[PDB]
Amino acid sequence: LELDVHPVAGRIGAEIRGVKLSPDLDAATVEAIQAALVRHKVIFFRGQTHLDDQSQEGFAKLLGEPVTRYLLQLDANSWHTDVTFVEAYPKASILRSVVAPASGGDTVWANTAAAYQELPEPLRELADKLWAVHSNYETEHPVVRVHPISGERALQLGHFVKRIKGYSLADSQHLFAVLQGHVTRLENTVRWRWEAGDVAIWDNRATQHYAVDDYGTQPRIVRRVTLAGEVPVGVDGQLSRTTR
Amino acid sequence: LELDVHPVAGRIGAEIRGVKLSPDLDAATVEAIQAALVRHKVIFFRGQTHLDDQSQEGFAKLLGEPVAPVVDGTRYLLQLDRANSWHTDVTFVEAYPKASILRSVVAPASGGDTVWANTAAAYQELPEPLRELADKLWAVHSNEVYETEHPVVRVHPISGERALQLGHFVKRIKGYSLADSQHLFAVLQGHVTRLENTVRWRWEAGDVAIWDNRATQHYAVDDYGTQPRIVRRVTLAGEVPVGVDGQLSRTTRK
Amino acid sequence: LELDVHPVAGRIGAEIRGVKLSPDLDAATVEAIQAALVRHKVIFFRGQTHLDDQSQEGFAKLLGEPVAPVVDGTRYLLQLDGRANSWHTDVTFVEAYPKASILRSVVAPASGGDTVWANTAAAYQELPEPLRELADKLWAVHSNEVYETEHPVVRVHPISGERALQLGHFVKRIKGYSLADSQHLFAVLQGHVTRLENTVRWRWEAGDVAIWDNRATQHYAVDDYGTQPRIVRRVTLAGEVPVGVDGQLSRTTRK
Amino acid sequence: LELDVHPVAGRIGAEIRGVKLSPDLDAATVEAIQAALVRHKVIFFRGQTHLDDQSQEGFAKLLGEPVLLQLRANSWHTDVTFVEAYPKASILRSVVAPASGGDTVWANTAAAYQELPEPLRELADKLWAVHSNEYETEHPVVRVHPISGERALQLGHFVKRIKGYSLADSQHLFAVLQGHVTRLENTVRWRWEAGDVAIWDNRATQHYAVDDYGTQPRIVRRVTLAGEVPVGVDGQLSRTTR
Ligand code: NA
Ligand code: NA
Ligand code: NA
Ligand code: NA
Repeated sequence: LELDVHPVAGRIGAEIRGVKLSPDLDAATVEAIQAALVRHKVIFFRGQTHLDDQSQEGFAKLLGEPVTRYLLQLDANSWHTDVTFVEAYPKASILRSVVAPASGGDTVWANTAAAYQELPEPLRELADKLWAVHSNYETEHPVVRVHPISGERALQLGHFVKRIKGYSLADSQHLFAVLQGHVTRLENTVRWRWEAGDVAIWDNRATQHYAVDDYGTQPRIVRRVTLAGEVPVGVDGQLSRTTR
Repeated sequence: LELDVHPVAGRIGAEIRGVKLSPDLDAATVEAIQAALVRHKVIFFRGQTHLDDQSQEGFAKLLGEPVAPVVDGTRYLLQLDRANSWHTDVTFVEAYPKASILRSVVAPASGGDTVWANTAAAYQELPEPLRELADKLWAVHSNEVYETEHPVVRVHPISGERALQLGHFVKRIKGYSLADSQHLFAVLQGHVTRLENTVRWRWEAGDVAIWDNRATQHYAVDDYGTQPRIVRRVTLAGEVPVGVDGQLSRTTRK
Repeated sequence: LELDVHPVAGRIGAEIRGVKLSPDLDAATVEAIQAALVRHKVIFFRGQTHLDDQSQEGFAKLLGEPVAPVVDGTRYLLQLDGRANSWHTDVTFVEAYPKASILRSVVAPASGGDTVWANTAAAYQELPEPLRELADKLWAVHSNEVYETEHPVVRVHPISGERALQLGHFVKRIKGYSLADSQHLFAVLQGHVTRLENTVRWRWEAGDVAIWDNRATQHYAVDDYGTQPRIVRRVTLAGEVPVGVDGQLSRTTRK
Repeated sequence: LELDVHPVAGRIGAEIRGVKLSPDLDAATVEAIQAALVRHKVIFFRGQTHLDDQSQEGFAKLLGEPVLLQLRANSWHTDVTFVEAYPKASILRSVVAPASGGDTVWANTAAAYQELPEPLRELADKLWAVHSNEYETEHPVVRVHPISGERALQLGHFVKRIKGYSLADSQHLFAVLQGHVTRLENTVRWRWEAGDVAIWDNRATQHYAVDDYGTQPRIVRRVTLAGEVPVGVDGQLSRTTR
């Protein structure tokens, strides 16, 4: 099954046409969606005007286990991967625009697998060995996560990082600056301008995101379902662990 | 005259609909375009598939004085076919361009975007003590050899808006150690490229962008691999920048 | 009264010879020591092998009001025997932090164990004027993380009138700036503090005593001596609430 | 031979007592000085007022091949690293020493390497840098010392960039590794008196001359010894490019 997929930026993001999202999509469409999600890191569905607080939650149930019973209304201008201060942080979120500012209000995603891949080999090798402490609850995650479906390596960083374990503060700051700077390099990002009825789904294991706070008092309302994820595994196979 | 203007991001950029760019636009249209340009910093016209090399050039002349190896059949049109580094155009000279008019001839199916940053918005968000510091700084800009000393803050000659004048031609902040120069640049340039002060455009063949080079920087995203990307540009002559205290930029070398 | 004063580095630090520190030092000598302290920021007295715990505490009371688990047989003497290898001004997470310490070497490593002081008045004075003007307007939050205090980045010294940067490792953030801006501005200003020309390094021998003006210095204890014993004993003197260039006072915001 | 050696800082520097430097020192003494030089990275001889330019150079010829120059250098560097075979050592004598100020600081770039966490040493072992006098040379960031085998960071102010990285990454990586070099624990500061002589191993140090003495006269006289092309951890050699 080939969906009608239209890449949005060169290294991340794709719009999927011809699909009305619903709790009654079959296992095949769910699978082609999950595959697009893995390949493109964030996928977009426009015109899901037909969709409702309950029909979104039951679409979401098809992709994983939510963490209406689960649909959260939001009514975040810092680069982050969702909830990384816990061990088994979410694998994905499904986000629907309900009220969209007429100007401003965009979201940007970064591809943390592309960010890893473009590092020179010596720097990849260092990242492979690093651990970082994330806090809001404190958890140690490897800086490089091996993705449990695709096998792709991805940088696990973002604003919940308090320090790189084993380094002085100065060194921690520099090493984080280098690696996070590859994540947010423009080439690794896609920016989406929302219209009501849009739906984005992103793979939280291989992205970061940032909500642009340029819309002043214009109302902006989105509704999110977050899917439960796995404990990350590093390149050497060690698992993330909570510490505080 | 009110053009059909649609802001693209919150702090920068606007698409103008209902206008067919040409050398024959009337005074009211040209004035409203110039006003939108100063207000929005970068403006976009989609669907200009009628606009050819000569017409793009004749249109550009309604906005200013084009400056110049050019596209055949023109005197000023430059072909670009990468600039993935934040900059303000040609700031290593004293009277750098005021504007460019850029048309998409061939646009990659995925990737190829351009981002602009509003350097007036970036100035305005600085805490007051940092604004006051920025108002006193001068920076050396270079192509390395031309070098020019510009004020860090330029007072726009039409709007009076203050704008940071930085980007990748900056060699150093004058009068500071190297370490200090790097830190102060990082702070001020960092405000320029903050996402909130930026607009990203995804090109389609026939799109035209026009930007105010006095109050922007821009960056061409190099994410499109070998997909052809061909754009053609006319650059318009600008003025010698004036700082907050009235002092003028000056070339200091070759 | 003119002491026998020998500058150690060009911009900070001076050894004072011919003086035996004690609780009975006369007022003219004490006054001259106070002046030398303000001028030189850290002063050094070698060969004070007669000084014992009680006589150090007694001497210390001549220069100020000691502040207080102390060494036995004293009220205020603190033993440090490890490590403070990070640039700081003492206790700046409180509002009225110490004005001075009097530190005596009891056991000094045969190699290593130095202390370095930086002149934060010299650091301020070397900033280009626009940067001095910015520094004059900044405030920083200092924290022991739990106490936090807002201090101006520039302190006007209450004796000399000299302006001095008030920074170091207790600084959590520069108030009113993003994290990234706070980091860069701290790095610039702290970097002038630790520039080598603004520093003096002392290698300790048992019976050495150093006195420093904590209002116009930072210091760093070099941790290069491994397991060699290092024991020093310190009396800290109470200080005043700092005053900024515009007259505003520091303020504690959490206690 | 056991010289009377007195370590100055914890991780670098030693004063050597009871030796009058001259062209006539015996082989046992010269060998012991060379050993102390390699161990301590910089060594100091005080009271060498009997020396003059000729005698300083005769003594220096016992340690290597000269390439006396009379001498502001307040920037951390290793000497002339913009050339491929930069000096192995210098011998520097104080002729006039300011009464206050005028110190020199050395850093031990072998200690700086050793203290890096293992993953960061492994990265450093793989990096190359371009050094320039703006003459440009590519040197490994880690040099394997040809006598002791100790690994040492080869950085300092002649570095223009770390090869293969963006400007931003090069800046940050340099800041990290150079920051370990100049960490106070890896340094020794010397206050000069006329007649003092310092000898340092330019393969495993950097130095900085403190500019705090105003217009006080400061006169030093230096003899520099020729050195070898550096070898990196993988055996590759430095190479001049421009
Ligand atoms: Na989020
Ligand atoms: Na450009
Ligand atoms: Na202290
Ligand atoms: Na030199």
